[PDB]
Amino acid sequence: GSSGSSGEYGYEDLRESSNSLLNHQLSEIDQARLYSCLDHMREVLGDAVPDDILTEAILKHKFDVQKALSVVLEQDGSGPSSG
Repeated sequence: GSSGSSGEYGYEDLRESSNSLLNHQLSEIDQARLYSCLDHMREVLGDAVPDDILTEAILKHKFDVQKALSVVLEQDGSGPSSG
């Protein structure tokens, strides 16, 4: 957390995501949130929609189902319009 990776230069050195797996694993905290969120949006879109889609949406608003949904909804609703 504290004193880790910051600044432009730093990133450069790092060169691409140092570790993917780790990142993926995500911090237990976030994870609990992601899952606690995904699950939700899951029972909604998850029905047919996969996880990634939802997962992204979440990361699309740094964990914000309320938004991820409002967006995940307008995303599909976009198709059917006008008449």
